Amino acid sequence: IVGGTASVRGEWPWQVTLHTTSPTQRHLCGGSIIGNQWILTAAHCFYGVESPKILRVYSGILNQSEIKEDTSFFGVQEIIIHDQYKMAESGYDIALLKLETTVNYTDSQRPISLPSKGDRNVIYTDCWVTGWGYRKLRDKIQNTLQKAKIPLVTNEECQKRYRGHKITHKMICAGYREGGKDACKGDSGGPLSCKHNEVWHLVGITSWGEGCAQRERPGVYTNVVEYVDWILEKTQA
Ligand SMILES: COC(=O)Nc1ccc(-c2ccnc([C@H](Cc3ccccc3)NC(=O)/C=C/c3cc(Cl)ccc3-n3cnnn3)c2)cc1
Ligand SMILES: *[C@@H]1O[C@H](CO)[C@@H](O)[C@H](O)[C@H]1NC(C)=O
Repeated sequence: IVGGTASVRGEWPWQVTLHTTSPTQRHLCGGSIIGNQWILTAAHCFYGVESPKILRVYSGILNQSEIKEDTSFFGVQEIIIHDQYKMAESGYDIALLKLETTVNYTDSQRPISLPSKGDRNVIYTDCWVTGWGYRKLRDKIQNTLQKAKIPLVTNEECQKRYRGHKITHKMICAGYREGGKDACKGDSGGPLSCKHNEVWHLVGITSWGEGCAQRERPGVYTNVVEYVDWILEKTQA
């Protein structure tokens, strides 16, 4: 997260850090708890992933330094990638992880609601991107989960910034026209969370952008509301 600030324990209880154990253990991507055994994340995260056996989902984590040998985690039973996915910039950048066990909800780990299909005409004005990603293009993963408040940008304005890419209605953009705050490397897969009527909704999944927090180059997120039926279909299978 560029221009982010530290989060506190229990602030983003749906946020997870997804690690790969091959060849060595490291943070791969963010994700969000959406159900008892389900994490919603980005399909692009699994490009170099051999099988679900090499993945570990860590919930209730504020600091990466808290992740050691005896740290509790959730194994992954299945990786479900949208069957139309090809590349982040062409959309369908969405995946589910079916966990090996159910998740007992606590203050440190609980699901975020999906956006309401009735809330299509909803104007979200309290949106936040979170993650352990870089603070600039050439950086390193951050120890403490970071957050940044970012405004949504219309699809029409976003399309003007990205003449070489198709910005579809299945994408949502966010960022400051004057730059400065945005997701960056290591944040993808995590949530763009909007608080509406005192309830948090998972509005976007961090997907891609041209550079990090550059002027007139908003971040591009998967528009979760456009995938509600796909998510319900796959989570009941
Ligand atoms: C010790 O462990 C480690 O060091 N771990 C560690 C270090 C680096 C990375 C990493 C590097 C590069 N890209 C990403 C992924 C893309 C990715 C590709 C393959 C697998 C996973 C993820 N893209 C983002 O995260 C976000 C991109 C992005 C998103 C928005 Cl919304 C706006 C602007 C963006 N950027 C444009 N250029 N950079 N970011 C992740 C992952 C893990
Ligand atoms: C969840 O809580 C129940 C009751 O305390 C316990 O029996 C079970 O082992 C817990 N399961 C997980 C996955 O933590």
